[PDB]
Amino acid sequence: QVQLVESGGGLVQGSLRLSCAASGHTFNYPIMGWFRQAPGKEREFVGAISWSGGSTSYADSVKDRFTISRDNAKNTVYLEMNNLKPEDTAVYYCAAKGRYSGGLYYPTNYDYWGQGTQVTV
Amino acid sequence: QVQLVESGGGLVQGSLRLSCAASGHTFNYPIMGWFRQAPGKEREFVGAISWSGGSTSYADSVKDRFTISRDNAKNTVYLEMNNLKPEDTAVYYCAAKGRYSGGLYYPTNYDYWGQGTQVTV
Amino acid sequence: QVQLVESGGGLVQGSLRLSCAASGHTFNYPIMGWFRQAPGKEREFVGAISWSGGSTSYADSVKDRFTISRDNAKNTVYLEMNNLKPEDTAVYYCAAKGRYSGGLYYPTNYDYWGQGTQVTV
Amino acid sequence: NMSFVKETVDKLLKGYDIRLRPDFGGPPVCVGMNIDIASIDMVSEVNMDYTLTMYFQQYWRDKRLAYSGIPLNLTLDNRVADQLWVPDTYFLNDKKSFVHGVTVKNRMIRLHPDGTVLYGLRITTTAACMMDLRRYPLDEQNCTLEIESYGYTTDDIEFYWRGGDKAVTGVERIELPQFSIVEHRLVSRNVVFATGAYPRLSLSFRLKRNIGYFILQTYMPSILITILSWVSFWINYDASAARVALGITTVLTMTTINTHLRETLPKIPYVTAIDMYLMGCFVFVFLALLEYAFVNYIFFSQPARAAAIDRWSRIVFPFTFSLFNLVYWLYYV
Amino acid sequence: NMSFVKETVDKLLKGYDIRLRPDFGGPPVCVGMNIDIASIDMVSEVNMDYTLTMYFQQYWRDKRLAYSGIPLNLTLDNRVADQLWVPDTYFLNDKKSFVHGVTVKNRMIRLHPDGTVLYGLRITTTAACMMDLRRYPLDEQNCTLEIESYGYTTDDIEFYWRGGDKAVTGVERIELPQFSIVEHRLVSRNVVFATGAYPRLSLSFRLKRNIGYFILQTYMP
Amino acid sequence: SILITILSWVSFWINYDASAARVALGITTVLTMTTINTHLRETLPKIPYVTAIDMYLMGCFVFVFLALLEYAFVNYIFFSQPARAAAIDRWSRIVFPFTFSLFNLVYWLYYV
Ligand SMILES: *[C@@H]1O[C@H](CO)[C@@H](O[C@@H]2O[C@H](CO)[C@@H](O[C@@H]3O[C@H](CO[C@H]4O[C@H](CO)[C@@H](O)[C@H](O)[C@@H]4O)[C@@H](O)[C@H](O[C@H]4O[C@H](CO)[C@@H](O)[C@H](O)[C@@H]4O)[C@@H]3O)[C@H](O)[C@H]2NC(C)=O)[C@H](O)[C@H]1NC(C)=O
Ligand SMILES: *[C@@H]1O[C@H](CO)[C@@H](O[C@@H]2O[C@H](CO)[C@@H](O[C@@H]3O[C@H](CO[C@H]4O[C@H](CO)[C@@H](O)[C@H](O)[C@@H]4O)[C@@H](O)[C@H](O[C@H]4O[C@H](CO)[C@@H](O)[C@H](O)[C@@H]4O)[C@@H]3O)[C@H](O)[C@H]2NC(C)=O)[C@H](O)[C@H]1NC(C)=O
Ligand SMILES: *[C@@H]1O[C@H](CO)[C@@H](O)[C@H](O)[C@H]1NC(C)=O
Ligand SMILES: *[C@@H]1O[C@H](CO)[C@@H](O)[C@H](O)[C@H]1NC(C)=O
Ligand SMILES: NCCc1c[nH]cn1
Ligand SMILES: NCCc1c[nH]cn1
Repeated sequence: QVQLVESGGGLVQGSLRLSCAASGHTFNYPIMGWFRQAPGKEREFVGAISWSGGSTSYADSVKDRFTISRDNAKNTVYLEMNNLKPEDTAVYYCAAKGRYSGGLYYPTNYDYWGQGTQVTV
Repeated sequence: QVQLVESGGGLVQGSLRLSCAASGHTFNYPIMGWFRQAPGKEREFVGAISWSGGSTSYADSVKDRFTISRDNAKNTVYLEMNNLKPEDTAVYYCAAKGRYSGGLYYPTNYDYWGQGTQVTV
Repeated sequence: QVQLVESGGGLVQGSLRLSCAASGHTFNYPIMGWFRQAPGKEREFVGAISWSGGSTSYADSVKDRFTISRDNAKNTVYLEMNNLKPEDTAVYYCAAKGRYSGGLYYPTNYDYWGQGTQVTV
Repeated sequence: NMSFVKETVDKLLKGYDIRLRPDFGGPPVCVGMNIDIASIDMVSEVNMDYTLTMYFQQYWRDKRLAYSGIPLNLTLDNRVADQLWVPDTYFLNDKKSFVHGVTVKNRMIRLHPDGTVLYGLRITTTAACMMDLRRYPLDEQNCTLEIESYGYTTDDIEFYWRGGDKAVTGVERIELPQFSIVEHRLVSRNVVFATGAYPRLSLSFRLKRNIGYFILQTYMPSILITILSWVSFWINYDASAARVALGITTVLTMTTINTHLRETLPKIPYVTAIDMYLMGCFVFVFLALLEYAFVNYIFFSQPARAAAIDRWSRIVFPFTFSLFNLVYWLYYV
Repeated sequence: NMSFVKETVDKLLKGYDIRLRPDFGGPPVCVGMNIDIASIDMVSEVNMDYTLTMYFQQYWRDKRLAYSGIPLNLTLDNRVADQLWVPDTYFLNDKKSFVHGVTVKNRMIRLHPDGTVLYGLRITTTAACMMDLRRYPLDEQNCTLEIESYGYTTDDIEFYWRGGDKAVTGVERIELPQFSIVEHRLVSRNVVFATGAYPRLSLSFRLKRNIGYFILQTYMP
Repeated sequence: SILITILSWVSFWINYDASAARVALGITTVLTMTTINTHLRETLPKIPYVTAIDMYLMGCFVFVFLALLEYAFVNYIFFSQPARAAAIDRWSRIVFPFTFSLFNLVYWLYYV
C-alpha cells in the first residue's frame, strides 16, 4: 500500500522540477515511474527510478534533458525537466511498480498512481 | 582504456631492447603482445606476455633470440631483441588484449595499439 | 628425473639381499619395481614396492621366498632373495614407475631403469 | 481451425534437416539477441563469479519455416525446438549453466509468416568474473557475460544486439544488497581463434560495492579496539597487570579480526584496502603497549618523565589516529 | 543450395554403422588432439585436485564421411555427433567432469571433403593432483591431465598432439591468484594394462605457489 | 548480551585499588560484545543498513564501554580525590542499571 502525492509543477514559459512523495509499503514496490498523458493520446512512459540503488531509465524523447533521482529519507522521487519543449504538455503521473512486474515502459504493470498535475509550457 | 607508448628502438647495424609502457585499466587487459609489419606484408606476431604472472609465448622465427618480460611497478613491457637479422626490419607495434579475447597470434583480438617505431638493422 | 643404482649382488652358491638407491623426483614415481632378464628370454617381473606406504606385489615364481621393502630416509629399495634356485640366474634390474602408468607387471610402463647386475647361483 | 494449421506445421517440418543452418552454403544467418535480466543472486569474491538469471531471446529468419495461409504468429509448444535448427549459442565465461525445467522446459518458440523464429530461454548462469581487489571493499568491479557461437564461424553466423542499446532490459531489477549497478554496456565483436573468426556479444556491468556492511563488520570493531588501547594512558603506571592486559587483549583482538577478514577473501598475494586499515590499526595498538613498556622501564628512576609520556600519549594517539583516518578515507573514497 | 547438401549428408549417414571405428579391422585410426585452456578455477590442497575448463578438439579421418560435390568444410549442427563414430576419449586422473549444455550441448562437428572430422568439446574437469606438501607454502606442484582411450587399444586407435608442442594453447589465460604457471609439457605414451596397450597423451603444468597470501595470513601474525 | 552488561556492573562494587580486577572486567565484557556482533553478521546477508538486533548490540556496547571508562576516570582521580572517586562508584551502582532498564524500555516498545 503506497500513497503517492506529487507537487512542484506550475505554468512556466526553462528548467522545472517535479517531486513525488511515497508512504507505506515501499519495499514491495522498489520501482517508481513517471508517465504523461497528452489530451487525446496514450499514456506515455517518461522515466523510471529504483528506490534502492538509483538505476535510471528514460524514454528517447526525454533522454539527456530529463533527470530523475531520489532520496530514501523523505521517500521522495523528483523528475527534473530541463530544456522544456511544447510537446511536453500533459498530465504528469507518478506510479509505483511491484518487484515481479515486468517492463518499465508499460503503465499496466504499475499499481499505485499519483494524482497528476496539468503542466503546459 | 589502456594508453600505450613504446621507446628504445634506434638504427643499429647486436642486442636491442624495446620498452612499451602502459597506463589505465590494465586489469581488464592482462595480455600484452608485440607485433611487426614489414612493408608490403601482413602484421606478424612476435611475442606475448601476461601482466600478472609472466607466462610468455613467442613466434618460431624469433624463438630463443627474443626475450619478453615485464615489471608491474612501472607498467612496462620490454622486448629484448638479441641476435638481430635483416628479416627483422619492420614497424614494431605493442598491443593490449582483453581477457575473453582468444588467440595470441591474431592482431584483430588486440584493442589498444602502440605508435610503432621504424626499426631497420 | 630418478637416478637409480643397485648394489649387493655377488656370485654365491642361501639368502642374497640386493639394494636399489634412488635420487631425484621420487614423488612423481611412487612405485619401484624389480625385473630380471634371463639370457635369451623376456624381461620378467619379480616384484614391486610403493615408496609411500609399502604395499608389495610379487610374481608367483618368487612368492614366499623373496621379500621387498624400503626406507624413505636413504631412498633405498632392497630385494631380499631367500631360498635361491638355479632358475634365478638373470640380470636383476631396478625400475621406477609413474603414478598414472598402469600395471606393475609390464616393464614398458617403467621409465628410469637401473644398471643391472649379472647374478648366477 | 486446428486441422489446417496442423497441415501447415507438418508441411514446414517435412523434409526439414536440423543438421543444416538457414541459408546453408550462402550468406551468414543473422541472429538478433535480447536479454531480460531477472536477477543477480550472488556475487562471490572467493570463487570470483556471479550467478545471473535471465530471459535469453534469439531472433533469426529461417525460410524453410515460412507459412502463407495463416495471418497470425504461431506460438508452438516448446518441444518443437528439438525439431528445429537453433543457434549454437554458449556463454564463454560461464562456469555452470542450466535451463529451468519446471513445469516444462522454460523455452518458447514463436513462428512468424516470413520465417522469423523467436526462441526464448530462461537460464541461470554462474559466470566467471575476475575481480581486482586492491581497493576492496571500496572497489568497483566489471563483470561481463560473453556470448559466442560455438561451432559456426562468421562465414555462417552473425550476432547483433536486437534493438541496439535497448537490447538488454531489467538492469534496474537487479537487487544486490552489497552492490549497485553503475553502468551496463553492450559490445559486439569478432573473435579469431585457430578454427576461425567467431561472432561475439558482450554484456558487462559495473558493480560499485556498498561500504555499509564493512563499516559495521570490520571498520567500527577495529576503531573501538584502538580506542580501548588508549584507556591504558589514563590508568596509573603502578597498575602493571591492568595496563599490560589492555595492551595484550587489544593486540590479540586485531589478530583475530585480520584472520576472520582473510576467510571472506580469495588467497590473493597482494594487500587490499581493508588490510591496510587493519595493519595500520595494529601499529596503533602495538605502540600503545610499547608505550607502557617504556613507561614501566623508567618510572622508578624518572617518575616525572614517565608521567610526561603518559600525558603526551593521551593527546598524540587520538590525533595520529584521526590523521591516519583522514589520509585513509580521502585516498580510497 | 540446401537440397543438394541434404542429399549429400543423407548419403554419408545411410549405411553408417556407429558401432565400428574407421578402418575397422585394418590399421589404427590416428586421432589428433588440441586443447585450448579456458581457465583453471580452483586448486585445492585438501582434496588434492584442480578444476580445469578447456576446449577439447579431436581430429581424425573417416572415409565413410568423404564427400565430393561440395568444395566447402561442412559445419553441421552438434546433434549429428550422436549419429557418428567418435573416439572413446576419457581423462584417467579426472574425478568429476561434464560437457557444458547451455544453450545447446557445447560441441562442434566440422566435416571435410576427404573425411576429416573436427570434433570439439567444452569440458570442465576436476582432475586429481597428488601434491607434495613438504615445502608448503613455498612448494612447486606438478598437476597433470592424462588423456587415454577407454576401450580401443593401440591396434585400433593412435593418439598424437596435433601441432606438436603448439597443440595446447591458452596457458597464459590461466589466472590463479595463489599460483603461477612455470612450464607446461606434452607427453605421448603407450600404457600397457591387462586388456592391452592403450594410447596416452599427458598435459602437465608446473605450479609455483605465491607466498604473498601466507605472509599476511600466518607468517606476519 | 544482557548478562555481559550485568557482568560489567560487578566492577562498581569492587574496590578501586583492585586495578587488575576492574580493568579485566572492562576488557572481557567489551571483547565479548565484539564476538557476539561478528557472530551475528554471519547469520545475515551483507546488507548496508542496520538491523534491530544491531541496534541492541551497539547499545549494549556503549554500556560496557562506559563501565570501563568509569573506572579509568575513577583510577585517574582516586589518589587526589578519594571521596569523589568513591561517590562515582556509588553513583554508577544505580545509574547503570537504571539507564539500561530505560534503554530496554525504549527498545522493546519501539520494535514490538
Ligand atoms: C568491462 O571491460 C571490458 C574490457 O574487457 C569493456 O569492454 C570494452 O568496451 C568498449 C566500449 O566501452 C569496447 O569498445 C568498442 O568496441 C567496438 C567493437 O569494435 C571491435 O570490433 C570491430 C569489429 O570486430 C573492429 O572493427 C574494432 O576495431 C574492434 O576490434 C567498437 O565498434 C567501438 O567503436 C566505437 O566507439 C569508439 C569510441 O569508443 C569509436 O572510436 C568508434 O569509431 C566506434 O564508434 C568501441 O571501440 C571494447 O571493444 C570492449 N572490450 C572488450 C575486450 O570487449 C567494458 O566496456 C567494461 N564494462 C564496463 C561497464 O565498463
Ligand atoms: C610432471 O611429472 C611427470 C612424471 O610423472 C613428467 O612426465 C614425464 O615427462 C618427460 C618429459 O619431460 C617424459 O619423457 C619423455 O617420454 C617420451 C615418451 O617415451 C615413452 O614412450 C615411448 C613410446 O611409448 C617409449 O619408447 C619410451 O621409452 C618411453 O617409455 C619420450 O619420447 C621422450 O624421449 C625424448 O626425450 C629424451 C630426453 O628427455 C631423449 O632421450 C629421447 O631420445 C627423446 O628425444 C622423453 O623420455 C616422461 O615420459 C614423462 N613421464 C610420465 C610418467 O608421463 C612431467 O614432465 C612433469 N611435468 C612438468 C611440467 O615438469
Ligand atoms: C507478429 O509479430 C510481429 C513482431 O512483433 C508483429 O509486428 C506482428 O504484428 C505480429 N503479428 C500479429 C498478427 O500480431
Ligand atoms: C577446410 O579446412 C582446412 C583445414 O583448416 C583448410 O585448409 C581448408 O582451406 C578449408 N576449406 C575451405 C573451403 O575453407
Ligand atoms: N567458438 C570458439 C570455440 C573455441 C575456443 N577455442 C577454440 N575454439
Ligand atoms: N584404457 C584402459 C582402461 C583400464 C584401466 N585399467 C583397466 N582397464
